[PDB]
Amino acid sequence: GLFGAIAGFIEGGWTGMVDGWYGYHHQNEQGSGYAADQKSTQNAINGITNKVNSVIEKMNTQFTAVGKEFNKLERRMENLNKKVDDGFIDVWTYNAELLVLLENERTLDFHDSNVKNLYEKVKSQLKNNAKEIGNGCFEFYHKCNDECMESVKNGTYDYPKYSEE
Amino acid sequence: GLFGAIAGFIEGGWTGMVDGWYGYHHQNEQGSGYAADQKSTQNAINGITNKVNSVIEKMNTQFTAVGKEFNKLERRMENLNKKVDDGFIDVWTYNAELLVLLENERTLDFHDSNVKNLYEKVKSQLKNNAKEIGNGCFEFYHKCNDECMESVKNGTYDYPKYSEE
Amino acid sequence: GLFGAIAGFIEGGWTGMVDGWYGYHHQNEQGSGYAADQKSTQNAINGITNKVNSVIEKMNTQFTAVGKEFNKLERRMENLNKKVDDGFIDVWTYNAELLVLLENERTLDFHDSNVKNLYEKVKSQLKNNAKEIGNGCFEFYHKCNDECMESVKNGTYDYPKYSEE
Amino acid sequence: ICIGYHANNSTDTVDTVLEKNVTVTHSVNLLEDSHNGKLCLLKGIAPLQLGNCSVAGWILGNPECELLISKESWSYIVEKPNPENGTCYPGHFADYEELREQLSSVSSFERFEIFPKESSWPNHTVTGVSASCSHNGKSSFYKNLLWLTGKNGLYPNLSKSYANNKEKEVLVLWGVHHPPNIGDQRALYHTENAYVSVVSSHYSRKFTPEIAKRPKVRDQEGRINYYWTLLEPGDTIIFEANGNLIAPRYAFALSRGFGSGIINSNAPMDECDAKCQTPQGAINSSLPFQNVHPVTIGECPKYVRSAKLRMVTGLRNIPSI
Amino acid sequence: ICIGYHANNSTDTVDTVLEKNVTVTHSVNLLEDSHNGKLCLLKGIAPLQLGNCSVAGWILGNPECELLISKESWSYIVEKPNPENGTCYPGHFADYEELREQLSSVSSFERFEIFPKESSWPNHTVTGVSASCSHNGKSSFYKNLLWLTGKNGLYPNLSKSYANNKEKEVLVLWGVHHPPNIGDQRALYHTENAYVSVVSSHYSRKFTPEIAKRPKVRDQEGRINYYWTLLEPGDTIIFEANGNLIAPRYAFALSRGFGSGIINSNAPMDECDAKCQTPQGAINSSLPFQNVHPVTIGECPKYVRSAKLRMVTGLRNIPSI
Amino acid sequence: ICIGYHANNSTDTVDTVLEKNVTVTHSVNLLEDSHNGKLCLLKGIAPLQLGNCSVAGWILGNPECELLISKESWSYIVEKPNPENGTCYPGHFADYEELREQLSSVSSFERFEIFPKESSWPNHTVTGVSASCSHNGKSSFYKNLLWLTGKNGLYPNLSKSYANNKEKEVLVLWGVHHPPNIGDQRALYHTENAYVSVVSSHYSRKFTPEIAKRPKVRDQEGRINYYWTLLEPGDTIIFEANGNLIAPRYAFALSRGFGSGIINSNAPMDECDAKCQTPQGAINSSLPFQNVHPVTIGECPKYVRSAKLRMVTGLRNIPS
Ligand SMILES: *[C@@H]1O[C@H](CO)[C@@H](O[C@@H]2O[C@H](CO)[C@@H](O[C@@H]3O[C@H](CO[C@H]4O[C@H](CO)[C@@H](O)[C@H](O)[C@@H]4O)[C@@H](O)[C@H](O[C@H]4O[C@H](CO)[C@@H](O)[C@H](O)[C@@H]4O[C@@H]4O[C@H](CO)[C@@H](O)[C@H](O)[C@H]4NC(C)=O)[C@@H]3O)[C@H](O)[C@H]2NC(C)=O)[C@H](O)[C@H]1NC(C)=O
Ligand SMILES: *[C@@H]1O[C@H](CO)[C@@H](O[C@@H]2O[C@H](CO)[C@@H](O[C@@H]3O[C@H](CO[C@H]4O[C@H](CO)[C@@H](O)[C@H](O)[C@@H]4O)[C@@H](O)[C@H](O[C@H]4O[C@H](CO)[C@@H](O)[C@H](O)[C@@H]4O[C@@H]4O[C@H](CO)[C@@H](O)[C@H](O)[C@H]4NC(C)=O)[C@@H]3O)[C@H](O)[C@H]2NC(C)=O)[C@H](O)[C@H]1NC(C)=O
Ligand SMILES: *[C@@H]1O[C@H](CO)[C@@H](O[C@@H]2O[C@H](CO)[C@@H](O[C@@H]3O[C@H](CO[C@H]4O[C@H](CO)[C@@H](O)[C@H](O)[C@@H]4O)[C@@H](O)[C@H](O[C@H]4O[C@H](CO)[C@@H](O)[C@H](O)[C@@H]4O[C@@H]4O[C@H](CO)[C@@H](O)[C@H](O)[C@H]4NC(C)=O)[C@@H]3O)[C@H](O)[C@H]2NC(C)=O)[C@H](O)[C@H]1NC(C)=O
Ligand SMILES: *[C@@H]1O[C@H](CO)[C@@H](O[C@@H]2O[C@H](CO)[C@@H](O[C@@H]3O[C@H](CO)[C@@H](O)[C@H](O[C@H]4O[C@H](CO)[C@@H](O)[C@H](O)[C@@H]4O[C@@H]4O[C@H](CO)[C@@H](O)[C@H](O)[C@H]4NC(C)=O)[C@@H]3O)[C@H](O)[C@H]2NC(C)=O)[C@H](O)[C@H]1NC(C)=O
Ligand SMILES: *[C@@H]1O[C@H](CO)[C@@H](O[C@@H]2O[C@H](CO)[C@@H](O[C@@H]3O[C@H](CO)[C@@H](O)[C@H](O[C@H]4O[C@H](CO)[C@@H](O)[C@H](O)[C@@H]4O)[C@@H]3O)[C@H](O)[C@H]2NC(C)=O)[C@H](O)[C@H]1NC(C)=O
Ligand SMILES: *[C@@H]1O[C@H](CO)[C@@H](O[C@@H]2O[C@H](CO)[C@@H](O[C@@H]3O[C@H](CO)[C@@H](O)[C@H](O[C@H]4O[C@H](CO)[C@@H](O)[C@H](O)[C@@H]4O)[C@@H]3O)[C@H](O)[C@H]2NC(C)=O)[C@H](O)[C@H]1NC(C)=O
Ligand SMILES: *[C@@H]1O[C@H](CO)[C@@H](O)[C@H](O)[C@H]1NC(C)=O
Ligand SMILES: *[C@@H]1O[C@H](CO)[C@@H](O)[C@H](O)[C@H]1NC(C)=O
Ligand SMILES: *[C@@H]1O[C@H](CO)[C@@H](O)[C@H](O)[C@H]1NC(C)=O
Ligand SMILES: *[C@@H]1O[C@H](CO)[C@@H](O)[C@H](O)[C@H]1NC(C)=O
Ligand SMILES: *[C@@H]1O[C@H](CO)[C@@H](O)[C@H](O)[C@H]1NC(C)=O
Ligand SMILES: *[C@@H]1O[C@H](CO)[C@@H](O)[C@H](O)[C@H]1NC(C)=O
Ligand SMILES: *[C@@H]1O[C@H](CO)[C@@H](O)[C@H](O)[C@H]1NC(C)=O
Ligand SMILES: *[C@@H]1O[C@H](CO)[C@@H](O)[C@H](O)[C@H]1NC(C)=O
Ligand SMILES: *[C@@H]1O[C@H](CO)[C@@H](O)[C@H](O)[C@H]1NC(C)=O
Ligand SMILES: *[C@@H]1O[C@H](CO)[C@@H](O)[C@H](O)[C@H]1NC(C)=O
Ligand SMILES: [Zn+2]
Ligand SMILES: [Zn+2]
Repeated sequence: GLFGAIAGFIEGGWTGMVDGWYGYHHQNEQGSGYAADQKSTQNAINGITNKVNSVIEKMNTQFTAVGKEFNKLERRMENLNKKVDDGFIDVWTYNAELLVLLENERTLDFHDSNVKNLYEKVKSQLKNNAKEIGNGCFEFYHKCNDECMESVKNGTYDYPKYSEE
Repeated sequence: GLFGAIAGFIEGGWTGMVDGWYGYHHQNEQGSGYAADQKSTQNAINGITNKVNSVIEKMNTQFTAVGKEFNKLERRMENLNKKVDDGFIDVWTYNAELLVLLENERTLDFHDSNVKNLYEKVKSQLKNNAKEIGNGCFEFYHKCNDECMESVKNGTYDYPKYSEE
Repeated sequence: GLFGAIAGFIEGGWTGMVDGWYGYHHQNEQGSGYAADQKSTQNAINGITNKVNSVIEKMNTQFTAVGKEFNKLERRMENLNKKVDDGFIDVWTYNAELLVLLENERTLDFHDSNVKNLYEKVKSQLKNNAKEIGNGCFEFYHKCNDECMESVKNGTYDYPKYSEE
Repeated sequence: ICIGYHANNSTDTVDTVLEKNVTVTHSVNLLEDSHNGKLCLLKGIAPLQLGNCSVAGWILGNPECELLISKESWSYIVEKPNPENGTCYPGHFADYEELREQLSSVSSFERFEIFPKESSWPNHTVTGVSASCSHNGKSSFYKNLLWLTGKNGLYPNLSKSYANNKEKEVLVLWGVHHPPNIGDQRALYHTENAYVSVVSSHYSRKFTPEIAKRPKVRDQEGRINYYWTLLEPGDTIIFEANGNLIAPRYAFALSRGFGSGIINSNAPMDECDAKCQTPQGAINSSLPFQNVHPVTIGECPKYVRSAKLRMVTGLRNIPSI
Repeated sequence: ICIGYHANNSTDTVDTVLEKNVTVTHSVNLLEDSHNGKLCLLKGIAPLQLGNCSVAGWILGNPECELLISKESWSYIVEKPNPENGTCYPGHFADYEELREQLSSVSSFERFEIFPKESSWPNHTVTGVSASCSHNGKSSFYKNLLWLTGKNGLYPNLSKSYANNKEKEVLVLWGVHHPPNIGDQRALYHTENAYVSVVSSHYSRKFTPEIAKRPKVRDQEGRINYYWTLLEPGDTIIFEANGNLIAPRYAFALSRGFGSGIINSNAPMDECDAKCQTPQGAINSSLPFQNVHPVTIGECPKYVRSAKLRMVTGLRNIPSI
Repeated sequence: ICIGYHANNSTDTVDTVLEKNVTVTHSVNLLEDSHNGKLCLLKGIAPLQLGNCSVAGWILGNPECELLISKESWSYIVEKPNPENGTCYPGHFADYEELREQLSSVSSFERFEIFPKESSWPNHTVTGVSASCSHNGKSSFYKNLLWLTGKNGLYPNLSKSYANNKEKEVLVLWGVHHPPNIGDQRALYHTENAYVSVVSSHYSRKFTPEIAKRPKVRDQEGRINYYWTLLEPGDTIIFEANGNLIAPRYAFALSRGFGSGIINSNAPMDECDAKCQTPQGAINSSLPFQNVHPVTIGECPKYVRSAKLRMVTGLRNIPS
């Protein structure tokens, strides 16, 4: 949507992947599987948990507020009272609804950034070491095993390129 | 602005292009012109129509709101009435002005995202098929006719790259 | 954060750099140092000054608001005054606190965009003239002196590529 | 093949968060600024136009409000800020401001003569008017109240009752009169103690006349205090007095409704129809905000003090290569 | 190696600024909609359940409110929307709504016999009841006030004083009786003048009987107006009267406290220990908002008219391997 | 060439969404917390500092309020929470809280003697005081009201009128006395019925004395109920009475103005020329929010309960 990852050049998610929000789907000769990311997931969890906690924190608990019973020569004070009660309800409803609505697009795009930020740091690591297909995938000229695979999160590479050109 | 497309690496807009917000200006030997995009355009109108309507929805019509006319011995109650009526007008005036102010930067950046999202998806299609000049244009190695050019909307290319090195 | 530059592929700021928010650290034979950028920096200062000023502007100065002194038989009106006084302070507190909280993230994301947008416009400048290490740095194969290096502000290059492939 | 964006010559100014005066391709005035300039109707129904009368006069029936007595249904009420008719006989209108608010709820009237002038008071003179309450050159009095006086040098004990069979609340109005001399009190009512009792099942009050000299208002040294109460279905109201009672002649059976109000306006009336009315003029409401007036009637956009409320929809405009 | 994102079976619909109906992996309801349905306790302490009585009847001692006289502590008060047991003997309740707001702060009572029935009024008969205030088949009277009558054809000048030594404000109530005939007045108090003085250091009022025929309510033509005042620690209240004084019998030493209130609710009582109580039911308050009722008791979520308030936490859901 | 961003030694913490304790290079206070601690002036004009008197005692002239009688202009009013000088002689102050609001609007006075002590009441004694209103060791009374008493065994019918030719609204105060005994009533005014009439063109009220035994407040068993009304330019006010009238002596031609108010404060007076004043102190207002006090006078920042209001201007700070 706002960033090009979701529904853009990576048009989908993987039901197979659990244990995190982001990760990889390696298709190796030594087995395949959905190894879910760790650093970017828990970092996103920290942020959204703070988002939520930081949103309800800003909302005081409504302590006792009860009706007021005005008299027959008090229609005016009765209407003014209702004008206040309704006016504040109106303000808190709008403040509440307008916050989730606006903050929803921001939360979704936040994940968009996290994924697009993960698409890099790997395109940036595999500078000339892998083929970039426009579906969010990388074809290794390497036959990268389960040792260098966990070495895409970090890396002190057997860097020399072997020819496939 | 937030993304580099508008007023950034595409320093101007095209008065020539109508029929949409984004599009292309192909320079082929079989004629040039401003073929305006459709998919990203109608998709963007949907969202801005949603934003606007989802914003005015959150504003219930007023209704009859009338003065209260107090007597010479009800000065306190008069100020409290003036304090409520004015206090609410302020909360709504501020909110309304602050809403368009904040949400305008969001909409402008949204078009930026949409344009930058369209500058991609063509670099993703023309992998080795053209020279990328940073003015939002692509000079082709191919002699892409007015048949494959409209195949930039999707792309089922007679792909083999021709050398121009 | 939202963009990949700050705390991302550029893991820090430079204490050495003063005189601006963004800039460069050239490693030349004619001396090195932290040359602070000018165009994007003042542009960010302009934007941040309006944010602040456009935000305090939306806050009309509180004029005389004093207690109201009810008598022994006006508890209802006494509470109503408190309900109005508090209900509104609650609204202004939330509006004030929630504004800095959300717009602070926008400001950081705003700076992130500017640095990442500055990382571009140079990749668009140094199209094929330097090796990009994903650390926000460029080692030139060129021997760009402090004359062409000061030409990263504009760029009129002794363009020929040197064989380095 | 090139990637770019649309542009036109539009001069639509917009204030963004990092830049003011931002020109944009498309936008929309989210705030209503223009108004009709006239007092229009409200979904077809017309408002109660009080003219030179104040609520005080219309509900008491200031003879100079000859023309307001017909209208008995309405969408809203218009009052001149300083209406020249009202009371006309000096005094206090007990709870005036509440009664205004009572009628602000009313959607229709049925004015009826609770105590018909003719046949309600035999043995009591009912032919009483004042130069202070003059209409068409002649001295008059309110159309809805009635001034009872001694008849044949006698003000016999008074007891008149009304029981509410209108199955609507009946706004009962009456008043008490205060002479300046002891002579006027004695010459008019034939007693100096003078009681005035008004008792319902929800209202009871005993009135007694206070005689004293007062500053001349409307060339009158006396005063007439104006009271009133709503009488719920089934209830009865009993008026008893030894003198000084301005008896009720006409009262009103109220039908309550939603959305009416009292507004002050100098704007003229037309035949235009409108969903929203303000003292300034009608408003053709389609926007959520407006800034012509905080007072509003009907279905209107929420009022704000703002001037622009622009809200861009498109993107930046960059013509000329 | 491919980079992608999580997905689940979640059907959680959510609304964004540019898109409605967005299904997502994870979210939070953020708004309380379900409630307990019953009037529960509040952090253990139970509410003063008024039953068929109104505050007027509870605090005056409507004999039919026999069972409420015991309870002297509570977290909150509940009143039926239409309580049929109150001022059994008709009259005006001076500032009733204010006394209600007074009691909303009280957290505890100390009902005590200010003027003991036996020994407070020798020389005045106090065995006076009315069929309007009938309790258990026999006519009765309010348990907290007391009806002083003539004894042996005399209503001697009355004077009873009380000094507040309770170190708390004393809610004193009293009433004045207005006979319908002159006959009942002379037969009951043996005088037609009849004064009633009630004096504090901060309260003074002289009451006088306005005798008149009124519509019979609870088949009664007379009336009793109910007055009251809080009496500050150290202050003394003096009652003097020539007749028509309905003397105070039991008073209340009020102890003020934090957030209590009077609510109208027809939900039944149960044994649940709710942290929040509303007229509709209790709420197990964890969410920041609520929409069951704007009236609330205890520590509760902010009330809003909203229906959804979802707030996604996860991301877009795109299944199908 | 490397592209990067600035950083400094700043310890400026900021709370953003999704991350607390976020250090940043630059920010702005956005919330005023410090205050002057003293009662300042208001764009030069000084406040009506009432001392031990309550507004009731100030406007009625509690003789112990001698010094407040001079000042006739002020920017705001300051009152002690529990001032022991006010209605020195017990009685009720009719609409007292409202008269506070009326005066809270007032910006200037013209104190003048509506009914001069000498010559206003011949045939009536005016030399009457109460130990309740004692000043400087001697029994006294209010400076602005006047106690009419019977003279030579007679309290003849009273009737006085006043015409507002002051082209400003004139606040008239008066009182009605209720003796505790019928003995005191007969010896003081020489009659037992006793009416007291007060009539303006839009104000009328007849007071009658309720004699009864009451608890002694300020060692007095009697009471004086205090009334007052506004008299518009042109209006005349008519006083009639048979006895028990606490007559007006000094009245006030009121001048209305813009935002003034009454505040409660123990803060001292200073010579500072502050633009905003609160019970706690003055505020050197430049920020949009503040949290020193909800009570405020003049052009001031909106009061909020907040503690922080950080608002970053720079970017994240990352040394090392
Ligand atoms: C609200 O309150 C005001 C009163 O304060 C009232 O306005 C006036 O209403 C009266 C009617 O009661 C108008 O007064 C005069 O009535 C005469 C009748 O006119 C004829 O009309 C037809 C056909 O010929 C017949 O129905 C009828 O029988 C008559 O044949 C008319 O002759 C008067 O004309 C002018 O003559 C003199 C000159 O000195 C003057 O006294 C009048 O006031 C009026 O003078 C001024 O001249 C011009 C031209 O008229 C005008 O521009 C100017 O405004 C006039 N004066 C002022 C002060 O503005 C006249 O019609 C009178 O016009 C109404 N207006 C004013 C301002 O007095 C309202 O009707 C009340 N509204 C209600 C109750 O709804
Ligand atoms: C608020 O106000 C009302 C009235 O004050 C009150 O509730 C209604 O009326 C009575 C209370 O006076 C309710 O209960 C009654 O109980 C009696 C008999 O039951 C026993 O009660 C005690 C304890 O067990 C002992 O004395 C002894 O054990 C009794 O036997 C009796 O008064 C009622 O019995 C029937 O007969 C009466 C005539 O005497 C008749 O009028 C009733 O209608 C009733 O018929 C029953 O109707 C109900 C309706 O469904 C139901 O019980 C059943 O269908 C009928 N009986 C049988 C055996 O099948 C009665 O049981 C009465 O229930 C209340 N009515 C309603 C609709 O609630 C409230 O309690 C008051 N609240 C307060 C004061 O807080
Ligand atoms: C303007 O404002 C000033 C204040 O700046 C005010 O002056 C004060 O006036 C009050 C009286 O209203 C004075 O208080 C009195 O103090 C007297 C002496 O102090 C005794 O108590 C203390 C503490 O225990 C001891 O240290 C000391 O040795 C004394 O024992 C005292 O005599 C007064 O008490 C009673 O005396 C008179 C008549 O004799 C009578 O009013 C009462 O009997 C009174 O009160 C009694 O006690 C309680 C009060 O708590 C009361 O409830 C009870 O009913 C009373 N008892 C009886 C039997 O009825 C009184 O306490 C004070 O000293 C004055 N000066 C100062 C500097 O405070 C002026 O009066 C004001 N001028 C105006 C308005 O014109
Ligand atoms: C405590 O609370 C209880 C409620 O639990 C109260 O009791 C209830 O309220 C009434 C008073 O006791 C009782 O109402 C009755 O309704 C019956 C309807 O037919 C009938 O028995 C009476 O109502 C009318 O009936 C006749 C018509 O044929 C009349 O002769 C009769 O007098 C009544 O008439 C008129 O009613 C209308 C009402 O619209 C009035 O406007 C008129 O004023 C009435 N006529 C006259 C001449 O005045 C009877 O009223 C009800 O039975 C009773 N019991 C219950 C269980 O509800 C207690 O009174 C209360 N006690 C306190 C507060 O001390
Ligand atoms: C319905 O409203 C009309 C006005 O729209 C109202 O009639 C007006 O009433 C006043 C008072 O009667 C008039 O104003 C007068 O002006 C004339 C001359 O221009 C003067 O004679 C009056 O002066 C006073 O005279 C003495 C000196 O002060 C006093 O002893 C005496 O009490 C007078 O007040 C006064 O200044 C005005 O002319 C009329 N007419 C109009 C057209 O305004 C009418 O009374 C209202 N209806 C009812 C039933 O009262
Ligand atoms: C408010 O109320 C209080 C009491 O009701 C009152 O505080 C009092 O103020 C005055 C003046 O500030 C004090 O009266 C003084 O008492 C002492 C001696 O005991 C001295 O300050 C004074 O004596 C000397 O001072 C001067 C010479 O330099 C001369 O004025 C004098 O002749 C003496 O030489 C004077 O007697 C009183 O003590 C205090 N009481 C306290 C503080 O408890 C205050 O004035 C009231 N404010 C008003 C009415 O505006
Ligand atoms: C007063 O009314 C009575 C009512 O019966 C009637 O006889 C007559 O009209 C009047 N009395 C007279 C005229 O004596
Ligand atoms: C008329 O009523 C008065 C007071 O209401 C009373 O004094 C007088 O006796 C009555 N006359 C009768 C009953 O004939
Ligand atoms: C009330 O009764 C009178 C009979 O005197 C009748 O004329 C009137 O129509 C009745 N009211 C209604 C609403 O029918
Ligand atoms: C103004 O009024 C109606 C009602 O809102 C509106 O629909 C219409 O477009 C406008 N024009 C006319 C002529 O009514
Ligand atoms: C919302 O989405 C749900 C699940 O995708 C679907 O069942 C429902 O039809 C949608 N409702 C709309 C679009 O109003
Ligand atoms: C009445 O009571 C008073 C005191 O309360 C007493 O003086 C008098 O003797 C009593 N009369 C009796 C007991 O008859
Ligand atoms: C409230 O009731 C029980 C006991 O606290 C708890 O298990 C339940 O989840 C709660 N209901 C809510 C939070 O809706
Ligand atoms: C940061 O640096 C300057 C001196 O270089 C100093 O004045 C300032 O106080 C320093 N702040 C710190 C160390 O927090
Ligand atoms: C929060 O405060 C500072 C930085 O703001 C730092 O010590 C750390 O992040 C937190 N405090 C502690 C004691 O860790
Ligand atoms: C006061 O006294 C004399 C009578 O002794 C009288 O003539 C004079 O007019 C009176 N003055 C008034 C009432 O102002
Ligand atoms: Zn019982
Ligand atoms: Zn002195």
